[PDB]
Amino acid sequence: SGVEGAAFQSRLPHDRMTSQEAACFPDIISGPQQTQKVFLFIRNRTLQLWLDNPKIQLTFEATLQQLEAPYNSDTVLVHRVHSYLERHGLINFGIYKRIKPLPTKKTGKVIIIGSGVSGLAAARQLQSFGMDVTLLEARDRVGGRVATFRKGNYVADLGAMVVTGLGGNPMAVVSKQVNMELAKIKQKCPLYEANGQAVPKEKDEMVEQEFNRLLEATSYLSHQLDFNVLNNKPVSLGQALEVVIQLQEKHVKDEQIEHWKKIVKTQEELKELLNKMVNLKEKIKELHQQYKEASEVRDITAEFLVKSKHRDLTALCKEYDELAETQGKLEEKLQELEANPPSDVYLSSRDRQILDWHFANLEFANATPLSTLSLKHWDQDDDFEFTGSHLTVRNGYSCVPVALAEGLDIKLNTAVRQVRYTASGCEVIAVNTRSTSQTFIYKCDAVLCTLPLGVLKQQPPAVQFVPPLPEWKTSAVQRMGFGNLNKVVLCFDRVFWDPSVNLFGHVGSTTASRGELFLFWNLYKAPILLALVAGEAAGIMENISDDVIVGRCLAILKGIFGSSAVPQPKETVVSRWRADPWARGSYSYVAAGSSGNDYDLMAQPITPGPPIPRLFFAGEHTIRNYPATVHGALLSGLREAGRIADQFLGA
Ligand SMILES: Cc1cc2nc3c(=O)[nH]c(=O)nc-3n(C[C@H](O)[C@H](O)[C@H](O)COP(=O)(O)OP(=O)(O)OC[C@H]3O[C@@H](n4cnc5c(N)ncnc54)[C@H](O)[C@@H]3O)c2cc1C
Ligand SMILES: O=CCCc1ccc(-c2cc(F)ccc2C(F)(F)F)cc1
Repeated sequence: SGVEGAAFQSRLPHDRMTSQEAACFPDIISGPQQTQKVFLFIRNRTLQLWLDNPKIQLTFEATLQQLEAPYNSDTVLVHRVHSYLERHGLINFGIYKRIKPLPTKKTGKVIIIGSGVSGLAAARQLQSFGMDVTLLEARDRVGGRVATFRKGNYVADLGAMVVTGLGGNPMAVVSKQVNMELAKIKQKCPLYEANGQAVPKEKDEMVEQEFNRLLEATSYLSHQLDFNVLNNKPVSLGQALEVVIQLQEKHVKDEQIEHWKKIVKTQEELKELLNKMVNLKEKIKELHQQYKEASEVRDITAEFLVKSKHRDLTALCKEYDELAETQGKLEEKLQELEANPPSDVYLSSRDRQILDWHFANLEFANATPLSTLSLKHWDQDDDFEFTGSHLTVRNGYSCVPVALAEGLDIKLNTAVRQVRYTASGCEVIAVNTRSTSQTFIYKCDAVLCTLPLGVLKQQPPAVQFVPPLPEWKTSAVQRMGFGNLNKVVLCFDRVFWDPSVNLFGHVGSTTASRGELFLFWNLYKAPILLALVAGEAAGIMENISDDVIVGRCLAILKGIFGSSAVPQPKETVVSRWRADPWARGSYSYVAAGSSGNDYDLMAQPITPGPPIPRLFFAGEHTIRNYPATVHGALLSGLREAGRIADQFLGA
C-alpha cells in the first residue's frame, strides 16, 4: 500500500512501534493507543514523503506542510518524529540536494578510519549533522571493497557487483540518488561439465533438488535435534552435509541388500521347485512304463489295471501341471525383480560433481569453505532478506562510493597505524603510503573505525590501539569468520557466449577444487566475462600468476564454446582480496563457534577507563541482521552516525 509500503521499504512494521522507537518515545508507548496510531501514521507518512523523492532534503517544515489534517496541528510530535527519523538515517541519507544549507559552525571533531561505503555513509550523516569530519583512507581511491575496473568502454567490478532484492533495501534509494543502472539477473544458469558437455536440464533439476533436501536435513538436525557440538567442537555445515550424504548412501545400500535377498530367496524356491518336478517326471516316466506293459497284453483284471494306471497317470500330470504354473508365478516374479532393481548408488560420480557445484555456489555466497561455517548460525540473518530479484550494477558499483564522497574531506594514501583514546579525547596516527617517513597526528573527540575484520584480525596488528581493545572485543574478532572470494575479468573484442544468459557454470572435477572458476558472469556493455574463484580455491589461486589463471579460464571456455571460438583477451584483471593488505579477505561469515551475537559485540563502542564512549565501530562485520553486504555496510554507517551524534550533539 501507500504509507504501509513506506514502512516496509524502511524495514519497519507499519502497525507497531519498534523497540528502538519505544526507547525514544516512552511517553508514546506508555500513553493511549490512539496516540500510538497517530505516531505510526506520522512516521509512515514522513517516510513516504522522503522515499517518493529521495533526491531532495525533506525538512521538518516541508513535512509539516504536506501532512493532512489533523496531523499538521501536532507540530511538536511531527518534529519529534522527523528529528528521530533524520538522526537515525531513515530519511535524508545518501546523496540529495540540501534545502537548508549546512551551518558554518561545526560541533565536535570525528576521525573516520576507512573510506568504504560504511565510512562514507557515516561521514555524510555526521557532516549533515553539522560535525567536523575527516576520513583517512589508506588506498588511492574510495570505495574499499566496492572496486570497479574502468578502461575505455570496459567496466567490471572486482568487489561487490550484486544488489539483492529492492524491497526493504536502502540501496534502492541510493540507486535513485546516483542514477545507477541495475539489471535483474536472468535465472537460466546452464552448467557444463569439465569436458564441456552441457548438463541435461532434467539432471540439473534432480541434483538441485537433492542439494535443497540435504540443506533442509542439516537444518532439522541442528534446530530440532540439537546436533551442534561434535566431541566438544562446534559442528560445521560442511561436516553436517557430509554426514547426511553418508546416511543417504547407507540407506541406498541397505535397500540394495534387501532387494538381493528377495532375489536369492526367489531363486532358491525356483530351484527346489525344479527339483520337485524332476522327481515327479521320473515318477511319471516310471509309471508310464507300467501303462505300456499293461497295454501290451484281455480279461477283466488286466483291463481294470489299465483303467487304474490311466487314472493315476493323468492325476500325476495334474500334479505336474500344477507345479508348472507355480513355476511361472515364480519366474515372472524373478523377472520382475531383476528388472526393477532399486538405486545402485545415491550419487554417481558425475552426480556428485554437479552436487559439488551447488556447494561451490554456497561457498561463494558465504565467501568460505562449508567446513568453516556454523551449522546452527550460518544463515542466522535469513529472516531479514529483501524481497525481489537480485540485480547487478550494469555501469559499475563504484558509482555509489564515488558519489557518496562528494564534498567530504578525504585523505587518501593515508594508512592509520595507531589509535589512542582517553577519557579526554583521541589521537589517530597515520603514515603516508608514498613517503613512509611522513607521519600525521589527527586529534579528535571520537574515532569511527571501519577497518575490515580481516585488518582487525591481522597478526602482527596493522593498527595498534592504545589502550588495547578489551578482551570481549578481541575475542569476538578472533571468533568471527572472515572469508575470501576472487574474480577473473576477461575483456574480449567480440561476444562468443550466449548474450541472453547472464550466468553459466563450470562443474569442477574434484570436491577439493569445486570452487575453481565455477561460475561465469555476463553483465556488461562491453565483451567482458567474470569468473569466480570460491571456497578453498579462492585463497590458493592467489598464488598463481594472472597469466596461468587466465589460461585456465580460456581452457574452460574453449571446452564449452570451441577452440576456434575463444580469442585471446585484450585485457585481464585478477583480484587477490586475501593478499590485499587493506582488506585481507572479502567479507565476514558466521564461523563455527561464533554466532550473530559476535556481530553485536563488534558494533559496541569502547569507553575509556576511569566516562563517555570515544571509539566506535561500523563496517559489514558490525551489523548482525545484514552482514557481509554493501547495504549492511551502509546501514552500519547510518547507525554509528546516529549513535555518535546522540553522544556529542544530544537527542
Ligand atoms: C570480491 C567481493 C565480492 C563481493 N560481493 C558481494 C556483492 O556482490 N554484493 C554485496 O552487497 N556485497 C558483496 N561483497 C561485500 C561488500 O563489498 C562489503 O560488505 C562492503 O563493501 C564492505 O564495506 P565496509 O565499509 O564495511 O568496508 P571496506 O569497503 O573494506 O572499507 C574499509 C576501508 O578501510 C580502508 N583501510 C584499511 N586499512 C586501513 C588503514 N590502516 N588505514 C586507513 N584505512 C584503511 C580500506 O582501504 C577500505 O576503503 C563483496 C566483496 C568482495 C570483496
Ligand atoms: O559478489 C560478491 C557477493 C557478495 C554478496 C554477499 C551476500 C549476498 C546475499 C545476501 C543476502 F542477505 C541473501 C542472499 C545473498 C546471496 F544469495 F546473494 F548471496 C549477496 C552478495
